[PDB]
Amino acid sequence: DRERFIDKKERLSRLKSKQEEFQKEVLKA
Amino acid sequence: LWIRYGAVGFITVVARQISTADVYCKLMPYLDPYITQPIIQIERKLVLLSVLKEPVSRSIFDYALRSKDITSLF
Amino acid sequence: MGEAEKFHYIYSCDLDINVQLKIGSLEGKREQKSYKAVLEDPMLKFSGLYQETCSDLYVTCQVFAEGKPLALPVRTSYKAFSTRWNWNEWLKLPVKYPDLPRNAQVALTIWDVYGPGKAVPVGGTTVSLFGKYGMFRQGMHDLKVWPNVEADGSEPTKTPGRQMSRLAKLTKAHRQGHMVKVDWLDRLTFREIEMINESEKRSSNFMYLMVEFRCVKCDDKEYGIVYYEKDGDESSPILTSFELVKVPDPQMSMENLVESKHHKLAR
Amino acid sequence: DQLDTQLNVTENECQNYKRCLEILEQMNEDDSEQLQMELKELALEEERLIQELED
Amino acid sequence: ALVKEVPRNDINIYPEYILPGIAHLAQDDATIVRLAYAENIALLAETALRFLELVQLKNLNMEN
Repeated sequence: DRERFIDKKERLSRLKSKQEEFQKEVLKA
Repeated sequence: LWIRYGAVGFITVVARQISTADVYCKLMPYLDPYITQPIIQIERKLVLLSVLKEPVSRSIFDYALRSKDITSLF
Repeated sequence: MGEAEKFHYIYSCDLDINVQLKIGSLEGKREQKSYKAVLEDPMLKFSGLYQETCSDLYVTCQVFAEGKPLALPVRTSYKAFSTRWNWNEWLKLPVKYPDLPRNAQVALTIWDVYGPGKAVPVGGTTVSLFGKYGMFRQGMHDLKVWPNVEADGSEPTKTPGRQMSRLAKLTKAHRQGHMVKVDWLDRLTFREIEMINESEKRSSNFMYLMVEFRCVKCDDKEYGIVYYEKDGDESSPILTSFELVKVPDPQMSMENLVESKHHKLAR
Repeated sequence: DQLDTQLNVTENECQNYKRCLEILEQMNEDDSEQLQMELKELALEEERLIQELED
Repeated sequence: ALVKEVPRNDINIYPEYILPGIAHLAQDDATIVRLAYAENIALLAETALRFLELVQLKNLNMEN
């Protein structure tokens, strides 16, 4: 793989940011 | 029933520990085969116990369990 | 014609082996199914009483002496019951015969599932381990089970396991051959005992836990285990002289233990 | 590699929640009124019965 | 367990007297005695530990 370690740590925050976003979306339903 | 209700003890506790989103999104998928009706209140022992399906008959469970070729049976 | 009449026995303090108790069958009916109580407590429908005719009960055997437990309770291994409660299991107790005092009892509790992570006592029964003259109980015993309570290990126990009570003993004596056999008379008499028994079955909701004690055999002999203490034969050499030594002192020629404790802490 | 797998676990979690959101939205929310009448009819039956039991 | 006080001569009773004194019971021939040690070791160790604390409360006053 050629995606750097620093860039992957940023995507982790992005995926989590959407993960908690989907959790609140779940509770509304 | 000791195992069956011990399992109910675990599942109710797990449902209390995890959020209601995780109850529908992670824990409920596991419980759907063994429940007559998917109730989100399964954190209560009374709710889970009353929605359980009938257990495997002891006799049938023992026949399968006791068979020497159990692997080839399943 | 018959083997001799010799009575063989071993001292309890000489039999350094674990006590073993067979849990036989639990005869009798349970406390029906009081549906009044279920309306008050919905958890009660999720209990062995209401789920199967024979719930998979288990027994815990614990030995008590002077009202204190001698060791941890031992539980019967899981056995699935369908139409009768018959564990038929020998339980090796954590107590040995030398460990047992004269008032040792076994408190036996029958347990049932009451919802998740909760056992309710179906009943309890306590029987002394030694008989009226200090002989370890032998053979098959049927113990009265006290409903809805744990076996009491206190001295005196409130759940003793020991008309039908008297007759059963005579019946056991008859089956063992201690009672004289009279065919014409046994045939007639046992029908009456059966009538008495059936009347007691209907009259009372009594349960009996049949248990068995192991038999000590050596060279086809039977040894009873009689309660003894090592040095029990040491009849003290008491003598009634007071010519010179008017005032006996028990600590007379003994190490001063309060000085040795001090020696060990200063020096 | 530890971070590589963690990204997969987190992405899988988001896929799961999104799917369940799809299920919750795709299914029509049950009419509370329709279930509530079924509850009220049974509440009348229970009370009518309790009177019979008391008698 | 009833000892809530520490006489100044008994500062070292557990390390030097009581624990060495009963140590033979942990390897006792009779299981009933090892069962006794298994039952009471937790409370014996806790009581020895409480005893050591009381020694420090005493010593702290002596320094102060």
